[PDB]
Amino acid sequence: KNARVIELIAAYRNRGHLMADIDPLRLDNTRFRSTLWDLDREFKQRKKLRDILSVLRDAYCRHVGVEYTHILEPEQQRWIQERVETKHDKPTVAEQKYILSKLNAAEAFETFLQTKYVGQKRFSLEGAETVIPMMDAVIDQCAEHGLDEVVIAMPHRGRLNVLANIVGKPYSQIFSEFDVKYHLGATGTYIQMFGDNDIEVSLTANPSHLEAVDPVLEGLVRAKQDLLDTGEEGSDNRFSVVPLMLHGDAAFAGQGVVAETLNLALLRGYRTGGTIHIVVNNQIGFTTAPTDSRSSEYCTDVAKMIGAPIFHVNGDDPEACAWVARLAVDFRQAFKKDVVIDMLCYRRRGHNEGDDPSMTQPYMYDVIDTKRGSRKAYTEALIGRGDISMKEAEDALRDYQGQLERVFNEVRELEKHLATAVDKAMLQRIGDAHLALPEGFTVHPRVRPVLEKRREMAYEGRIDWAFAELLALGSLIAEGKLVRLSGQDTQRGTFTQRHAVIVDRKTGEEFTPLQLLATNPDGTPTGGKFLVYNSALSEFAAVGFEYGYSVGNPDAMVLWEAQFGDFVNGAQSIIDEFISSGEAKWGQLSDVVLLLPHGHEGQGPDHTSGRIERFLQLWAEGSMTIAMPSTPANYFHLLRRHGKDGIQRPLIVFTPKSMLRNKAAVSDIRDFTESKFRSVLEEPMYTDGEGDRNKVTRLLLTSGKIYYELAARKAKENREDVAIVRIEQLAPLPRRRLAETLDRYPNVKEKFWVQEEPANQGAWPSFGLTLPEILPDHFTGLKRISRRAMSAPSSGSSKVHAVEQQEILDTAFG
Amino acid sequence: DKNARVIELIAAYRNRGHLMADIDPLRLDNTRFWDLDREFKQRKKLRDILSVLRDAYCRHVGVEYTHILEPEQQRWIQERVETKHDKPTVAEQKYILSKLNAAEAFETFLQTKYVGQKRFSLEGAETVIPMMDAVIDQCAEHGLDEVVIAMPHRGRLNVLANIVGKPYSQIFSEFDVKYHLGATGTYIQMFGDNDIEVSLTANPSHLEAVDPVLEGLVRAKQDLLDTGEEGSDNRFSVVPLMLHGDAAFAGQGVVAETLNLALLRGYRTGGTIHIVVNNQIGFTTAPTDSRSSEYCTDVAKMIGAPIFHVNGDDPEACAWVARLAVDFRQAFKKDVVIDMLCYRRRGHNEGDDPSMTQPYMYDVIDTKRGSRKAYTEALIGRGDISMKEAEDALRDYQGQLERVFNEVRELEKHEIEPLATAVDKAMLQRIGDAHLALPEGFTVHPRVRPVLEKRREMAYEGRIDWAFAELLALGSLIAEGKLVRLSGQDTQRGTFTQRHAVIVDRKTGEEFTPLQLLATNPDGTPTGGKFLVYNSALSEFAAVGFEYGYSVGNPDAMVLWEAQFGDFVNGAQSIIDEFISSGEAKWGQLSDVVLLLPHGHEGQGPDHTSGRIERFLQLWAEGSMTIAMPSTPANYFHLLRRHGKDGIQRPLIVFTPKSMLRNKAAVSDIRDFTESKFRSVLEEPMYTDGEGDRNKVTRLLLTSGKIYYELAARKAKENREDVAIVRIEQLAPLPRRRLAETLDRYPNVKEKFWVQEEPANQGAWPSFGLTLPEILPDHFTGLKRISRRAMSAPSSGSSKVHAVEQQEILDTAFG
Ligand SMILES: Cc1ncc(C[n+]2csc(CCOP(=O)(O)OP(=O)(O)O)c2C)c(N)n1
Ligand SMILES: Cc1ncc(C[n+]2csc(CCOP(=O)(O)OP(=O)(O)O)c2C)c(N)n1
Ligand SMILES: CCOP(=O)(O)C(=O)CCC(=O)O
Ligand SMILES: CCOP(=O)(O)C(=O)CCC(=O)O
Ligand SMILES: [Ca+2]
Ligand SMILES: [Ca+2]
Ligand SMILES: [Mg+2]
Ligand SMILES: [Mg+2]
Repeated sequence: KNARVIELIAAYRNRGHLMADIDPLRLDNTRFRSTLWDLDREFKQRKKLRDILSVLRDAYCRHVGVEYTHILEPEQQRWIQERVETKHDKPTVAEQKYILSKLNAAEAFETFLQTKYVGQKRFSLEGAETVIPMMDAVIDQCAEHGLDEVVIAMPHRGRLNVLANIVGKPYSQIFSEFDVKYHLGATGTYIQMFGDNDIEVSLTANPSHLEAVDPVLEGLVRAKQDLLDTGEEGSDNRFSVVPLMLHGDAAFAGQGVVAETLNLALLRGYRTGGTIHIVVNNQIGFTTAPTDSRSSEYCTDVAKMIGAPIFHVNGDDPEACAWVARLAVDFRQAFKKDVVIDMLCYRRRGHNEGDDPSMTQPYMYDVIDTKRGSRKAYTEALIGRGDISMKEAEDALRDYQGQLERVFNEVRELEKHLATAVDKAMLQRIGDAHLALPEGFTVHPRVRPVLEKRREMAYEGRIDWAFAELLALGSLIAEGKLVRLSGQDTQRGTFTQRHAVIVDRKTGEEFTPLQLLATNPDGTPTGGKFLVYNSALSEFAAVGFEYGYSVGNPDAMVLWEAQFGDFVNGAQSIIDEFISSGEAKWGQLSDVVLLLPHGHEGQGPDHTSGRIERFLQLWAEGSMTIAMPSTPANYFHLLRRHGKDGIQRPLIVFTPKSMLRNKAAVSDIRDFTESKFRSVLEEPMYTDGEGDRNKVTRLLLTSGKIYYELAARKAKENREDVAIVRIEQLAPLPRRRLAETLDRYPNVKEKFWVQEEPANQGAWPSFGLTLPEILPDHFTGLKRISRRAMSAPSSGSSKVHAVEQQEILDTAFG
Repeated sequence: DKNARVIELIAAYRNRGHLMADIDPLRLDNTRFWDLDREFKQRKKLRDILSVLRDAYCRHVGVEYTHILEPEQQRWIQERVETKHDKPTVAEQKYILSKLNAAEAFETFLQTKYVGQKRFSLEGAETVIPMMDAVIDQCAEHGLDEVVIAMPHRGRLNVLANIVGKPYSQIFSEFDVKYHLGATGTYIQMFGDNDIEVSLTANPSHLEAVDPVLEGLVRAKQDLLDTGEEGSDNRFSVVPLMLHGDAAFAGQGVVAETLNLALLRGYRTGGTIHIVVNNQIGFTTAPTDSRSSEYCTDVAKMIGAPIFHVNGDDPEACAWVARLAVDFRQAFKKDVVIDMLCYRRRGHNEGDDPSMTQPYMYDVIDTKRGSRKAYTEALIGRGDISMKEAEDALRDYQGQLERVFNEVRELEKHEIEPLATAVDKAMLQRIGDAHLALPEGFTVHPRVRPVLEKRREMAYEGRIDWAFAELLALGSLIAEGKLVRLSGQDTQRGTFTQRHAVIVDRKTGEEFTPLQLLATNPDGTPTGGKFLVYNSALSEFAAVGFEYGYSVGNPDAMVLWEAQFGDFVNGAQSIIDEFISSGEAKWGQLSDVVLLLPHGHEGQGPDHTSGRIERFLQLWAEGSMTIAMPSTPANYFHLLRRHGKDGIQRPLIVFTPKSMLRNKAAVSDIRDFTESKFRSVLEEPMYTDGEGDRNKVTRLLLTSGKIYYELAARKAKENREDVAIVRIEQLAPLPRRRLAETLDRYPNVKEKFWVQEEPANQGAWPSFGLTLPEILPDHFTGLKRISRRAMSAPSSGSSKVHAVEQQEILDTAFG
């Protein structure tokens, strides 16, 4: 008998959520449909079976379905158990009237939006208004914990309602010259109704691509947390900036970026101390039923991936919705982990203007047609329970009518009316930092020569690409800049070239040489910091996060590195929807850097190209900077210009692979100490040597590592009749610098654009069309030397690659 | 009190026993790890109850199943794991050893013979070979038809040799491309009398991107064998066997998207067997930087799949778990995940000393001896084999090592390498009548009834709109015996409420598919055709991957995927770049998949305007894809029929309309379907059928899409006989000959303009502006552009700015 009780308690805790009254439509009729003497007997604390069962039914089988026994941490399971398995105190009349007022403001907003304007049906929150008192309870509970800010990400459903009743934006600002408003960012201040605290509330900008903003929100919050010295990279572990992420039920289950973003939740380089997720689960996705949208019982089942607690709540019970919201914030504060709230509701109207939803879902919409909304239901529930009188119920209808009148009246009144060069001592300091090892630290025998070579390069020259990058980042940290660098195996570097973090051979303790530059020689801090991480095996969420991080902190130097540029197409939605276009669409600025290893080396179509042609196609004046530097010093100056120009614009860099170790691809100390970024580069024989520009009859225009191969052939045959000019900055085209350079070669009879990439790829599709237009006196008659047009970035054979590479060089000097 | 503690102890082992199981062959985490003779209620002693629990849940197998919501599935697993298992026979143990011998010999050979083969090494993970063998042998025991494998490149040539059964002469012929190619073979049971087909699908370097492609390929083969969801039997006799790495399984979103398809009526394959080669590393990255969960397989809890964590140094437990996984898949038609914990013996690649970034792990790996030597030693200790049998096993390894060196040596010396689309009027009338041939007692929605009546009207009288022309093309192909699979977001009804391929009973919710009536001939016999139309999940990457895979699985099928708006297809960029546009040239893998991308400047913003024509034209190379933007319903009909009947496997990219679906000028006559063909270049009807004079034309406007109707309306309003509008219907391959012949009919043309709605850096202009003056210098030298200004987004966010820009384009064209 005692064993049956223990099995019954476990059954309610594990599967009680399957029997809970969570659906306000009660569509599934089989949900509930599919000894007595022992009830008065006491069982081991000592309690009667009737009391054990009543607590279990109220906690797990009422309007809240709790999923938590999947959580591997026993202390988290106990925390939930203790707060859910108790006789809860009824809310005060003032708290109930406050919830009803939020519902009044929410429904008053929806009734206005549909009546006043045309084409607003797709943004309707009708049937889901209970999300407003729920979000209000989340933010109020965050203010109760004394937190600094709540940052919201959401799709467009009920967005202007969120702006008005959550962010607190006035109607004059919302409906000012009223489309793009459903995708813009916003900021406001939330003031507690019954408390004495206030909290900042912001909304991030987003495209129509559902869930794509999810990792952008995480990076944005993480950037704000690092600035406030809270969380993982802060003195306190309060994570005082809270991500509040809203979702639709079909999008939460079908979009892969959801799983990728959940996967970042506890990572040292990406954690935000837990996200509060709210799914507006209207049990439909346009015309699609949940059975065609997901292969699981709940739309939130993906969140079990990180052992997050899940709360399924009845959208027609705003008291349960507000209580679950406050419990979610308390769980997040206690364990610094994600909490998911599944709000079961409905979509009152069609998906859009041309939709009669009974065409595709007749059963659901015959049931929806009998529904009266949460505001009217909750008013009737408070009357029946005896919580409010008829006068209080009438004053609530008067509150609703007044909120409806105020928005119509306020909208009516609105309708009536810099050097990048550093000193030699700076290079030497960064060099010395690589040998300034902590006491008792054991360097790996293969890492030690890299550290010694860096000190050698800093004092004697012949600086390679990898060190030049760290010289740029190190000098920025010394000047007080925050530098965040991440990507797949980025601490060591894919080509074993970076060693930004070195690992103790005996203890595994990490040492970051560039972090020593965050302290001045006098011992005071510079204000700078180096945050370098190995990313998860993700492109979409990682690129999204880094973009979001640069929005959250515009003063930060943010760099994301692809393993190979070929894998950045996994993040195409972030590149297309945020990086390349965010400024023009929403006035949202980003200084994010994308490092894309690129080059034809015979390693196949997925280890050759970062697709230069695609980034050049996306580019428009002032949207991005696109570069492919050929020297370590020019890359150093490119990174320093980017971090110090005071302009928030993304930078796309096509970085080297074998050229990292090319002995000809090295720079002198003077290139770092007495120079600047050069958008156009000439051969050193004309600028520093004894070369004669007047002997040149053939001009080769190129970019990247193929320069060294072209220069080697020129030197081998003593070809004084041929000159090689490098275009370092691909976008914006350096028109003036290119014109001035070409004017120094007056006897040129033919010009050729030389590239490794196929004819339909690289810089030729854009340069071949733009150069004869922007500079007709210089590029009329410009011809192409490249690989043949291909459906892939390269051949799969290293043998075919070698033949094609030699064919390019022979054509250029033929 | 004592009896209650036993019940709580049983639950604890079932729920959390996997956290205490000896699953790591490296044992890196050191913190991981009188009532006995008393009988408890069947009646058994506590020592016997605890021994069953420890052996089942805390030995070399970690079982996760109490998260499964189905009680019958929890019960099935419980009953098979909580029993005194019969020890395998000496012959079965020897067979597992022979597979370890063959796998290890292969790996020693690859690293001694060739250069640059370190990154593909299966050393420390060789137990995946007897595990995969057990999966396929168990599938053959169930009398199944085929196992289709998808995997990354680690151990791929080893899989080809010891799983697929390819010979060394075929594997090492002209020996990196082989690490991505597809393969086919036959598996013959060692102890059984059954055989089963085994295939390997082609894939790019993009980890996990092949996952929905495999599901698609399997589903197409299942449909062909009349097995599964669209079959007569519930066997789902084609089994997907999907291999993964631990870092990629946790980090790539396409994994969750593909798991989300597992039980969907349009996408289910009756369960996938997943094998994660969990070497507890991702290049230089430790699992703590790769995932926010206890296990790399925790994403699979999303669909309530059972998960088995198994010690890679115990090949008996690995083989047993593999067979149990196949039995679970056969019983419940749902995914099973096997997490094989192992290690990576060598560096990730040639330039890696793995002790630089993971010194603790590789000091422990340096003391490891491999699963082959370990299992041989384990069989001696247990007394299962003798020293003579152990020496015979070592001789078997040597024999296998010699054979691969000899066969490749023998190879090196021998080898020297180091149609009309028009239908009859009766076909049109039949498709029209099918829309009104409703089942008995069916109640049509009052707003759907006029659409069905209008389709019968169009079929007999003409003025056929875009939406009906599409169904006329698909319907006629089904009548000719072709399988037609159409899917995408809200594709049954259509995003713009225009398709109604499936209609729903107003009173019962019963679905009716009018085009399915064309799968039966007028005499009552089947045509061999079928219409498979589905609403997809809210995915682009997995759904596009699936449809590409489906066309590979069945080359005779007509496969169409429809984007809600073309603007969202960039969510599937990896599939477009790595499979659709390039699969043929890279691997010789052909696909006839169709992508339908709603496109057009209508003032609905930058995410409801463009399918990015410029990106598809940039990806295109001769013979890779067909790219079209039809302007008329009849030309779209002929485009789809040419595509399905040309006998060529090549992807088709179609930029489809939105408001042009209801443009009353964008309709076609019956004769356009019955006495015509696809026209890559279209002239104005006034010159081909009317009284228009081509000799009066001095200005030629070249265009594509719906803007034609706006240009034609302005020409008619101002009676501009001096201006002609020529449409390029087929954007790629450029119809050079038809374009040249068309332009030659206008001898008094002094200026030519390419007119487009898209910004200057978008649409067809970036490629056409560079290609047309090169391929046709006598016709397009001096060709000028009329378009929107170059933009960082596909359009402005304002419908007001859109309207001003649209009018500006028309005024420039006639200015
Ligand atoms: C990535 C992406 N694919 C497709 C669309 C088109 N789309 C807009 S609304 C919708 C359905 C959304 O369903 P759900 O997530 O349940 O949200 P609801 O509209 O029901 O609030 C779709 C597919 C989109 N905006 N983003
Ligand atoms: C989508 C993608 N991003 C990046 C890479 C580069 N890459 C190749 S191997 C590797 C690590 C794979 O780790 P895991 O999944 O554990 O497999 P393992 O190599 O350990 O077998 C990475 C990131 C890739 N091939 N695909
Ligand atoms: C018609 C189906 O798509 P829509 O609802 O337009 C859609 O993409 C909603 C999301 C948005 O536009 O912000
Ligand atoms: C250096 C890390 O990347 P690689 O291992 O080259 C890689 O992409 C492995 C997957 C493949 O190439 O098939
Ligand atoms: Ca900048
Ligand atoms: Ca074809
Ligand atoms: Mg929904
Ligand atoms: Mg691995």
